[PDB]
Amino acid sequence: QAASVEPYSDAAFTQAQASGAPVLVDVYADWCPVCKRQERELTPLFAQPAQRDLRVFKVNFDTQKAALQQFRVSQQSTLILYRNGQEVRRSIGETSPSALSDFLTR
Repeated sequence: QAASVEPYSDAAFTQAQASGAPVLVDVYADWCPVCKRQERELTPLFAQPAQRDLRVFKVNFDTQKAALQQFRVSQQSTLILYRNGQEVRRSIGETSPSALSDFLTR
């Protein structure tokens, strides 16, 4: 009953949606422009009241290689929050109104 984060765990991304609970995904890189520029918005963008009851797993391109190599993902800024087994919102490539819009639905 206190958040829930998983360091690079593609196997969790599915378990989070198959549980019908609030879980958002956030990919990061060694030093990408997204994770480097988002580090400043990580405060307000993650200060929401629903950010406490909303799980967040941080996956790295070093672990999701099979994902970026299979889906051709040359960037770590994907986002997808499932609410009770339903896709709320999603956005890739730095923050955006479509990426945070998922927080309004937890």
